Amino acid sequence: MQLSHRPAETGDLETVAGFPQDRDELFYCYPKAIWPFSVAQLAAAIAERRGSTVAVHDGQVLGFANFYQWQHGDFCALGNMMVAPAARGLGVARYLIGVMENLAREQYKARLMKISCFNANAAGLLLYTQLGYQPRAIAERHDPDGRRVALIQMDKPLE
Ligand SMILES: [Zn+2]
Ligand SMILES: [Zn+2]
Ligand SMILES: [Zn+2]
Repeated sequence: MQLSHRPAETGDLETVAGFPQDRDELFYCYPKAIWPFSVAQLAAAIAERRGSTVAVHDGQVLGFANFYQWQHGDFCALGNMMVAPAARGLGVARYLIGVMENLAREQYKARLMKISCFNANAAGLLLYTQLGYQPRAIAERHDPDGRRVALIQMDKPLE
Protein backbone atom coordinates (compact mmCIF):
# COMPACT_ATOMS: atom_id res chain seq x y z
CA MET A 1 0.00 0.00 0.00
CA GLN A 2 2.31 2.80 -1.25
CA LEU A 3 1.45 6.25 0.05
CA SER A 4 2.74 9.79 -0.41
CA HIS A 5 1.76 13.09 1.15
CA ARG A 6 1.51 16.82 0.39
CA PRO A 7 -0.17 19.89 1.80
CA ALA A 8 -3.91 19.96 1.30
CA GLU A 9 -5.14 22.03 -1.66
CA THR A 10 -8.47 23.64 -2.59
CA GLY A 11 -9.06 20.93 -5.09
CA ASP A 12 -8.89 18.28 -2.38
CA LEU A 13 -11.69 19.76 -0.27
CA GLU A 14 -14.66 18.11 -1.95
CA THR A 15 -13.00 14.70 -1.72
CA VAL A 16 -12.02 15.05 1.91
CA ALA A 17 -15.38 16.46 2.94
CA GLY A 18 -16.81 13.20 1.51
CA PHE A 19 -14.93 11.10 4.06
CA PRO A 20 -17.19 11.17 7.16
CA GLN A 21 -20.00 8.72 6.55
CA ASP A 22 -22.29 9.53 9.44
CA ARG A 23 -22.81 11.95 12.35
CA ASP A 24 -20.69 9.77 14.62
CA GLU A 25 -17.71 9.75 12.29
CA LEU A 26 -17.98 13.52 11.84
CA PHE A 27 -18.18 14.02 15.60
CA TYR A 28 -15.08 11.87 16.23
CA CYS A 29 -12.88 13.87 13.87
CA TYR A 30 -14.39 17.34 14.08
CA PRO A 31 -16.74 17.71 17.03
CA LYS A 32 -17.44 21.45 16.38
CA ALA A 33 -18.80 20.59 12.87
CA ILE A 34 -22.51 20.19 12.16
CA TRP A 35 -23.91 17.38 10.03
CA PRO A 36 -24.01 17.40 7.04
CA PHE A 37 -20.39 18.17 6.53
CA SER A 38 -19.40 20.58 3.78
CA VAL A 39 -16.44 22.07 2.04
CA ALA A 40 -17.14 25.39 3.80
CA GLN A 41 -16.81 23.70 7.21
CA LEU A 42 -13.63 21.94 6.16
CA ALA A 43 -12.11 25.12 4.73
CA ALA A 44 -12.91 26.99 7.92
CA ALA A 45 -11.00 24.42 9.95
CA ILE A 46 -8.05 24.55 7.61
CA ALA A 47 -7.94 28.33 7.80
CA GLU A 48 -7.74 28.34 11.58
CA ARG A 49 -5.38 25.39 11.95
CA ARG A 50 -1.93 24.40 10.73
CA GLY A 51 -0.31 21.56 8.87
CA SER A 52 -3.30 20.39 6.82
CA THR A 53 -1.93 17.43 4.87
CA VAL A 54 -3.34 14.78 2.57
CA ALA A 55 -2.17 11.19 2.00
CA VAL A 56 -2.30 9.97 -1.58
CA HIS A 57 -2.26 6.46 -3.12
CA ASP A 58 -2.54 5.66 -6.83
CA GLY A 59 -3.86 9.10 -7.62
CA GLN A 60 -6.47 9.14 -4.88
CA VAL A 61 -6.58 11.36 -1.81
CA LEU A 62 -7.25 8.83 0.99
CA GLY A 63 -6.45 10.68 4.17
CA PHE A 64 -6.37 14.07 5.79
CA ALA A 65 -5.14 15.52 9.09
CA ASN A 66 -3.99 18.78 10.68
CA PHE A 67 -2.99 20.35 13.99
CA TYR A 68 -5.56 22.24 16.08
CA GLN A 69 -2.93 23.21 18.68
CA TRP A 70 0.72 23.98 18.03
CA GLN A 71 3.25 25.30 20.55
CA HIS A 72 6.77 25.69 19.29
CA GLY A 73 9.31 23.71 21.27
CA ASP A 74 6.53 21.96 23.16
CA PHE A 75 3.74 19.95 21.45
CA CYS A 76 1.20 19.74 18.69
CA ALA A 77 -2.34 18.35 18.92
CA LEU A 78 -3.50 16.28 15.97
CA GLY A 79 -7.02 16.73 14.66
CA ASN A 80 -9.40 16.21 11.79
CA MET A 81 -8.04 12.70 11.13
CA MET A 82 -10.17 11.47 8.26
CA VAL A 83 -9.79 8.43 5.98
CA ALA A 84 -11.68 7.58 2.79
CA PRO A 85 -14.36 4.96 3.36
CA ALA A 86 -13.04 2.61 0.71
CA ALA A 87 -9.58 2.70 2.34
CA ARG A 88 -10.31 2.02 6.04
CA GLY A 89 -7.97 -0.34 7.90
CA LEU A 90 -5.25 -0.28 5.20
CA GLY A 91 -2.67 1.81 7.04
CA VAL A 92 -3.58 5.27 5.83
CA ALA A 93 -4.10 6.83 9.28
CA ARG A 94 -0.98 5.13 10.59
CA TYR A 95 0.97 6.57 7.68
CA LEU A 96 -0.40 10.06 8.00
CA ILE A 97 0.07 10.14 11.77
CA GLY A 98 3.75 9.30 11.20
CA VAL A 99 3.98 12.12 8.70
CA MET A 100 2.38 14.51 11.15
CA GLU A 101 4.73 13.40 13.94
CA ASN A 102 7.70 14.24 11.70
CA LEU A 103 6.12 17.57 10.84
CA ALA A 104 5.60 18.42 14.53
CA ARG A 105 9.25 17.55 15.28
CA GLU A 106 10.74 19.27 12.30
CA GLN A 107 8.66 22.39 11.96
CA TYR A 108 7.45 22.97 15.48
CA LYS A 109 10.33 21.39 17.46
CA ALA A 110 7.64 19.51 19.38
CA ARG A 111 8.65 17.03 22.03
CA LEU A 112 5.14 15.60 22.35
CA MET A 113 2.11 14.84 20.20
CA LYS A 114 -1.32 15.08 21.84
CA ILE A 115 -4.28 13.15 20.41
CA SER A 116 -7.71 13.26 22.00
CA CYS A 117 -10.17 10.53 21.01
CA PHE A 118 -13.87 10.16 21.90
CA ASN A 119 -14.72 7.10 23.89
CA ALA A 120 -16.96 5.51 21.28
CA ASN A 121 -14.25 5.48 18.66
CA ALA A 122 -12.70 2.12 19.54
CA ALA A 123 -10.81 1.87 16.28
CA GLY A 124 -9.12 5.16 17.02
CA LEU A 125 -8.29 4.28 20.61
CA LEU A 126 -6.69 1.03 19.47
CA LEU A 127 -4.75 2.61 16.65
CA TYR A 128 -3.32 5.35 18.74
CA THR A 129 -2.38 2.74 21.36
CA GLN A 130 -0.60 0.66 18.70
CA LEU A 131 1.32 3.79 17.67
CA GLY A 132 2.61 4.33 21.18
CA TYR A 133 0.16 6.92 22.55
CA GLN A 134 -0.76 6.57 26.22
CA PRO A 135 -3.88 7.82 27.95
CA ARG A 136 -3.33 10.70 30.32
CA ALA A 137 -6.74 12.09 31.24
CA ILE A 138 -10.47 11.85 30.54
CA ALA A 139 -12.54 14.95 29.96
CA GLU A 140 -16.30 15.27 29.87
CA ARG A 141 -17.74 16.59 26.61
CA HIS A 142 -21.19 16.61 25.02
CA ASP A 143 -22.31 15.15 21.75
CA PRO A 144 -24.79 16.80 19.31
CA ASP A 145 -27.77 15.26 21.14
CA GLY A 146 -26.60 16.73 24.45
CA ARG A 147 -25.43 13.38 25.75
CA ARG A 148 -22.31 13.10 27.91
CA VAL A 149 -19.26 11.51 26.28
CA ALA A 150 -15.70 10.94 27.49
CA LEU A 151 -12.80 12.45 25.60
CA ILE A 152 -9.68 10.35 26.18
CA GLN A 153 -6.65 12.64 26.04
CA MET A 154 -3.55 10.74 24.96
CA ASP A 155 0.02 11.70 24.17
CA LYS A 156 3.33 10.33 22.92
CA PRO A 157 6.92 11.62 23.10
CA LEU A 158 8.44 12.38 19.66
CA GLU A 159 11.80 11.41 18.02
ZN1 LIG B 1 6.55 15.78 4.05
ZN1 LIG C 1 -3.97 0.60 -5.15
ZN1 LIG D 1 -21.81 18.92 30.94
